[PDB]
Amino acid sequence: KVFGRCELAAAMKRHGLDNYRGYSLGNWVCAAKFESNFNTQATNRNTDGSTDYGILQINSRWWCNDGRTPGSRNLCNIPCSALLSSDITASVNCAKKIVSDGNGMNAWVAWRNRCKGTDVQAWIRGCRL
Repeated sequence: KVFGRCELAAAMKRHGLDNYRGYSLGNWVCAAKFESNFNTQATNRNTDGSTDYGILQINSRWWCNDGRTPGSRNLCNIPCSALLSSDITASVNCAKKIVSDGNGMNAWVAWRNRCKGTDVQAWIRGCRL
């Protein structure tokens, strides 16, 4: 599913991400934009042999099981295929673990390259929220 920007922003707010761990909703929308371009089906195979899944590009080395990643753990306790669905619940619940794991939103490399320290309040513009 490819979300619309405010459609995703509403979905995320409904799942408790606005100011979660002090991070504005705009931070979350900016990261999903630069991680997956709002597409729930996006995957990236890394050289690691790991793959990033879904709208927030969660990695299979630590967070979800895809059964092809050497030395993977499954900290979110889900199959990585569940992170490819049109409903964002599984992705958001896992992202809530990842953001509290100790590097805040620095865990998403596209957030730190394109969103960190910018006016992220621009990503929520025109969203009736």
